[PDB]
Amino acid sequence: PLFFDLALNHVAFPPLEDKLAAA
Amino acid sequence: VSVPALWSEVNRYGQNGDFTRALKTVNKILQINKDDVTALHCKVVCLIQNGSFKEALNVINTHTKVLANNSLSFEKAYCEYRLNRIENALKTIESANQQTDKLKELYGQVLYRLERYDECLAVYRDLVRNSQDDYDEERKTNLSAVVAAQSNWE
Ligand code: NA
Repeated sequence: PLFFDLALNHVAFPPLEDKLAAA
Repeated sequence: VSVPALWSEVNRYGQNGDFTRALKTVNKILQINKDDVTALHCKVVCLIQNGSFKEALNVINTHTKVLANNSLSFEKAYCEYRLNRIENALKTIESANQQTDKLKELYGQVLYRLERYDECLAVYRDLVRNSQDDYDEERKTNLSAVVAAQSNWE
């Protein structure tokens, strides 16, 4: 009966370690 | 103050779910590095998280060249989907440079909205079989909802 928007759970920042390191 | 320090704040706010503050910080980074792909990607995520789907889509569509093959196809399709542009969302998914689990998740939802229930079921069976998260019971509920929608017709 319910249908979940599970795609919303995947809306997330990409990996940031390169930006944190100023690579 | 420095760009790497701003990124430190972006990460902290994002990890804590403060997309409002992350967005303010990301916008400061974009003032310094206007076509930073990672910053544009983060901005789009913040906007979606705060329900600004038109604004997020506008970021993507005004940076098409810069975002080539980091096209943000998932986010673009997601925004189109939330703006009830389901055919557009389908097209965006199908023309994505690289297929991913999140794209497949959205694809299942798009097919459900398009009432393409047979292919939808196949997508969800696949997602349940190959999952690595805590959402399998929710996916099974989606599977059951799809079959319920089909039952209406017989
Ligand atoms: Na789903």
